[PDB]
Amino acid sequence: VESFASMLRHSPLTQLGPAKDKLVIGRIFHIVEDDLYIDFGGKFHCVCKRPDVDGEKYQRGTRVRLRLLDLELTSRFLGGTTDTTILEADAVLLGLQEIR
Amino acid sequence: IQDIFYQEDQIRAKFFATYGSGQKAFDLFNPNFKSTCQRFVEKYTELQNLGETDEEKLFVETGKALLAEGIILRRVRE
Amino acid sequence: FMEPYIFGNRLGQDIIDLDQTALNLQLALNFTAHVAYRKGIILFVSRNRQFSHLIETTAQACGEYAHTRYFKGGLLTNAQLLFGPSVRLPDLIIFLH
Amino acid sequence: SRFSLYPPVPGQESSLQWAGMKFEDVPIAHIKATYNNTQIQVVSATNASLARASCGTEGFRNAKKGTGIAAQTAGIAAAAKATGKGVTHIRVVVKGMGPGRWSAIKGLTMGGLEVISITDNTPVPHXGCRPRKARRL
Amino acid sequence: QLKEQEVLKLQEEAKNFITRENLEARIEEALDSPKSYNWAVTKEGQVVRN
Amino acid sequence: KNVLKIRRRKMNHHKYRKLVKR
Amino acid sequence: ATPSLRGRLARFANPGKPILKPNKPLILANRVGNRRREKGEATCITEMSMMMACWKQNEFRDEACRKEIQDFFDCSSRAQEARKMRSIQESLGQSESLSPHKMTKLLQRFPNKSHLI
Amino acid sequence: PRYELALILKAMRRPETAAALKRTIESLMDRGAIVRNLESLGERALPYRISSHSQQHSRGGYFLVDFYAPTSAVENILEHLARDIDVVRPNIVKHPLTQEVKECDGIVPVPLEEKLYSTKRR
Amino acid sequence: AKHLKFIARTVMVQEGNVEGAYRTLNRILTTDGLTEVISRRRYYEKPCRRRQRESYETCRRIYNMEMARKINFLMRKNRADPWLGC
Amino acid sequence: SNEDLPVPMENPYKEPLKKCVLCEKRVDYKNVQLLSQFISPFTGCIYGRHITGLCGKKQREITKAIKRAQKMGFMPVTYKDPAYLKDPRVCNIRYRE
Amino acid sequence: KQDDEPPSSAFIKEYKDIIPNIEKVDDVVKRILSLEMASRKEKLKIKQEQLMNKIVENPEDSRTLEAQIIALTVRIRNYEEHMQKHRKDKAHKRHLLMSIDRRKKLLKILR
RNA sequence: UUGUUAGGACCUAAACUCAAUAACGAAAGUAAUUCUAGUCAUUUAUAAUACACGACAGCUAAGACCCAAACUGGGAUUAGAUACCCCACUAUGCUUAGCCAUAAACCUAAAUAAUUAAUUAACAAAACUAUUUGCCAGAGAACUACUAGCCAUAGCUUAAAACUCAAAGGAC
Ligand code: FES
Ligand SMILES: [K+]
Ligand SMILES: [Mg+2]
Ligand SMILES: [Mg+2]
Ligand SMILES: [Mg+2]
Ligand SMILES: [Mg+2]
Ligand SMILES: [Mg+2]
Ligand SMILES: [Mg+2]
Ligand SMILES: [Mg+2]
Ligand SMILES: [Mg+2]
Ligand SMILES: [Mg+2]
Ligand SMILES: [Mg+2]
Ligand SMILES: [Mg+2]
Ligand SMILES: [Mg+2]
Ligand SMILES: [Mg+2]
Ligand SMILES: [Mg+2]
Repeated sequence: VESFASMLRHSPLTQLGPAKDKLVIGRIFHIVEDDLYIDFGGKFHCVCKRPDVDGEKYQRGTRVRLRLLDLELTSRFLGGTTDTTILEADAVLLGLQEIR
Repeated sequence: IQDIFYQEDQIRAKFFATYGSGQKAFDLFNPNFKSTCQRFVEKYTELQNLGETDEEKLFVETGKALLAEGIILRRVRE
Repeated sequence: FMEPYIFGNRLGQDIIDLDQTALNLQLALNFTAHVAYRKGIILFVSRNRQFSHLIETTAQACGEYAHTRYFKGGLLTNAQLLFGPSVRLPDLIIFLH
Repeated sequence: SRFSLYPPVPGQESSLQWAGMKFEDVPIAHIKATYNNTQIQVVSATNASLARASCGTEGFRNAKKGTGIAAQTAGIAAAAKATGKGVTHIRVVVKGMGPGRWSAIKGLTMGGLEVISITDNTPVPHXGCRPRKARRL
Repeated sequence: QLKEQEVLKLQEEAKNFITRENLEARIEEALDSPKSYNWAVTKEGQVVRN
Repeated sequence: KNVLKIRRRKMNHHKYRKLVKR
Repeated sequence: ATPSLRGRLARFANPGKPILKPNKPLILANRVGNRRREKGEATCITEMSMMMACWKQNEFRDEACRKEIQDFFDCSSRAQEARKMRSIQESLGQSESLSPHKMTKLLQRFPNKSHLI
Repeated sequence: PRYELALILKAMRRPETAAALKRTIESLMDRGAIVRNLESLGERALPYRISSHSQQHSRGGYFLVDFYAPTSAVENILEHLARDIDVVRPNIVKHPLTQEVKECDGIVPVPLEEKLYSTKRR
Repeated sequence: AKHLKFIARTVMVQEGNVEGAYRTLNRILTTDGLTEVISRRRYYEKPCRRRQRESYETCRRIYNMEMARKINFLMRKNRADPWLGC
Repeated sequence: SNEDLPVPMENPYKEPLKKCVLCEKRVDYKNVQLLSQFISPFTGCIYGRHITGLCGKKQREITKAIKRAQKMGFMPVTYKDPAYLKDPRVCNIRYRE
Repeated sequence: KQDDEPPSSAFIKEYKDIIPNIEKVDDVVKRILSLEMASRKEKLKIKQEQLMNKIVENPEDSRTLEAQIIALTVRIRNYEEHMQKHRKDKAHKRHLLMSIDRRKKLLKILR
């Protein structure tokens, strides 16, 4: 049985390295009006806006392309003892993935 | 808390600085996904097993091997 | 108080040792089974609204109870007044969150 | 090919002329806007007096002498004397930060003078004279 | 080694120092060639001599 | 804190200065 | 960039004399202040002066200033609708930004904690 | 030490400017100096009107004189140059090249300060 | 006094928008801090008062600027409720 | 023990420190073209480090050079010389709306 | 005064042992690197080194009490010359009196 | 008198922006420019009856004087207004020497070396150990009386008792 240490070393997330300005594939699982909730394989989903072009194409289950920025949006503020987190990830929707 | 840094990160850091992230998009839902960078690190390791000791030699030779494989590596300084 | 369970920090993101998780999860599931075997009341509790319906659906499937809504002050410390004189309180509370 | 807020540079060649006059030649309207009285003097580019006016000379007195409408009247009066003397374009150097700082320039516009630029010369010492003590209220 | 080199450089530089013999000639060479210390940087930190 | 204890010393010192003046 | 707050307050770490002496603790609150009311500016002030100007010459006789009187009504009639239309729509929408009440409720969903949990 | 003179001279014709620069540098030598270089920066308009020797000046010729001199000579040089009638404004400073451009590795990000107040609930 | 006249604090009127020229002139003097300087130079501010004021303004700027960050940091999470009804 | 355990090392991906637009450059009082890029075109006032973007060290070098240049008959004090009104803009500021 | 004052023709302590080795150096170069074209601080580094040779058994060591005392005797005489011109300098009058007291403390430990 | 002066003289006084900086100095204090002189090694803590300093105000002699300004005079306000507001003007703030030695001289936190768990009287700027000196022992009487020292003479430091009360005080 593979060890947890081995699993982590060869994990896709460990291979990604820093997540800033990386390209990843996500999946839309929830849509509220023109807001798309996209799972890109991380801890937290991201929330993007439906593009004007090919808006109807972005339906639930649609795999898309993204440019990650943060896996979790967090920041300590003046007088805080802990980082405030919004339980959300940061990414830029680039467009649909070609099925090919 | 131990900062998690494997030995491949030295190689991966150079690859991202020289070529950026592979134009192919990462798929983090496939448990066995092999990215363009991870193949670079697998070849760089193979050459290092042969006994090459110069980092410059291993980086330019690995680029040539992937070029023969057909992977499109762009040395984007931008 | 979580640093014992953290395998390390992968570029800012804490990683949780899944070896300690496996050991602790074994104990927690073992305890939850003996409580269920002895016909004890199990209450699932969470306030995450993304998973509110899933957790209420699980409790119904198991045959147990779920409280995923706003928790009234005194629910357990003042149970007799809120629910009635002979209300039986939960024997185990599972906090998914 | 755009308008420049910055004034022409003295000693250079520019295409900007007003009524066949260069920038250095256009007469200057000196407005001293204080918190009590707003004075106005118009001079030629050789520093020769052409018009003079102020809220006091118009006839305002005490607290009325320091209102916006009082300076507006003073500017219109200064324009009339300057317009008679032969002035159509003025460079407005507005000293002071009082109530009739803008009103005096608005009166000059109402009086038939064409402002081409606005300078500010409010005294700002670089370290100078100790000001009078703060008033208690 | 460093101090010996620094002394030798100063000895080479002293060849072109001004003296009473070459004063007038050096003055006219300076007057003929003006110098400029002006230059500007961009938001990218690049010198932009005109 | 209030200045009450300073006010007592304030009056003691003022009254003493006028006694010395007299 | 927020000013530096290192070596400013009077503390046992700081060797030198303090720079800043805050009246109140420097901890972000979970509310925003109630924005103080803003008032508008006079509308049709120029047109009123024009109307009044003509009267002065014509002994306050509306026969001479008929055209100017109609301009004063025109400006007021436009502004009358403008104040009506803008209050009904723009103020209700609050589209551009949040109000103090809406902002504070969002600041309370992710509140600042100066104490350990 | 190594001193850089900044000599603004009266606007004059080259014959007289050259004569003024020979008289000036000779004074530096007479004060125990070792002149290293002479540079011209050109005639230009002064940033403001400087009044020297009962004359108002709007244009002057800017010159630099690099030299060595004892620490005691700096005062004597400035006194003499201020008495010259073709010197608008003499300013002696320590030569900039003696000071070295310091080595830097960018701005270090110092984080927002913490542990300023106790963790007591409010 | 010894400088050249009409270069400093001077604006040019564009197509007869004198009010715009005045409004730009004031924006310059306010942005450059001259307005506050002339406002505070009417009377004398005591050295202790000046230091108390600068300490106050710096602490306010620190708070206001940081408060803006939290507002902008949470601006994105203000969206339609995805989990309405639960 | 375990070959796959992480190895202590300095962060390979650590990002470089940002430098100011005058980092490792010589600020001279005689370079009035560069000094003029950090003053106001209208009043000639020195900009603060929240506008120039300089570090503490280079901000003080520019400040000490503008004052020396202004005091030695090289630079004007009450405005920016009209010659340098066209030079590159390296300060975050907009007088026009 | 004191028996020894460095001559104006002497080289600074950086090049004191370097110029002698160099085969031939111009008069000007020697004058630039002499004590005539240096600050007073350089002339004091030469005064101290002379005294360390004439007193200390091992002039290579500057951390001995005898060497520390010699370092303070040069400063004390330097502060005194300063105070002969700047009669109302209270910071340097403090520096002078504090160095004298420091020497007395070191001389006591040495004894 | 006023406004303008790209006119002249003066060089009195004070140092905008930079400074959203936080450096230097034992403290007091110190930020217009230039140059000269200049801070530096005692293991560390610990000192008076000694030595040297010490904001502001004030004193002595001679100068300076743009502006500010106790006092004083005039105007107003008020029932009164020996005030708050307005005008004028002096001691004084400046310089050269000497004196005085006091501040909410407080960052109300002595200095030094640690420690961050075995640890909330309240509030403030988290708790706490060791070392050495100084200081405190209910409030008022009392920054007082007397004594001694001091360039101080309506002064400073030093500093009680009688007598009165059953509280005063701190935080909430
Ligand atoms: S960041 Fe390097 S000198 Fe400014
Ligand atoms: K205090
Ligand atoms: Mg209070
Ligand atoms: Mg009493
Ligand atoms: Mg307080
Ligand atoms: Mg006059
Ligand atoms: Mg004048
Ligand atoms: Mg020196
Ligand atoms: Mg009276
Ligand atoms: Mg006087
Ligand atoms: Mg005095
Ligand atoms: Mg005392
Ligand atoms: Mg103090
Ligand atoms: Mg006392
Ligand atoms: Mg007494
Ligand atoms: Mg006594």
